[PDB]
Amino acid sequence: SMSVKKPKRDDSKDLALCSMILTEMETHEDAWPFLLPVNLKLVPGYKKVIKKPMDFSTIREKLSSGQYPNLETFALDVRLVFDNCETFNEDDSDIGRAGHNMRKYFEKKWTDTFKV
Ligand SMILES: COc1ccc(SCC(=O)Nc2c3c(nn2C)CCC3)cc1
Repeated sequence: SMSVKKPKRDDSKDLALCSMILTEMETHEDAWPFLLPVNLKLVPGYKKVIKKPMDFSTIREKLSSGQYPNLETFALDVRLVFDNCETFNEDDSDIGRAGHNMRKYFEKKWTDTFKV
């Protein structure tokens, strides 16, 4: 509360670490469904069903221009990619299984990096 400060973690490395984690995402072999925005004019239903589209390149752009206030908001956008993926794709599909794989990869890097 006012004048009652909780100890807070050093966050000066956060931007560098999120960038590294995102680079590992981008270079994973199953990252191809998520490297670029879903083409809303070639994929039927996507714009109507998916209210907040998100992809790695957009996350990279936002990270490079100071649009994430904290690492939490960064993880929110990453999770959004895989949540949109689950919403639209069957679990057995190539894209659908990619998102499960890629989600697990991220959450392990997230834990290993910030909960270490
Ligand atoms: C020409 O066929 C293509 C297949 C995959 C891609 S990759 C960009 C992309 O749209 N990925 C994606 C999709 C869905 N979810 N996600 C994440 C539903 C269907 C498409 C581009 C062209």
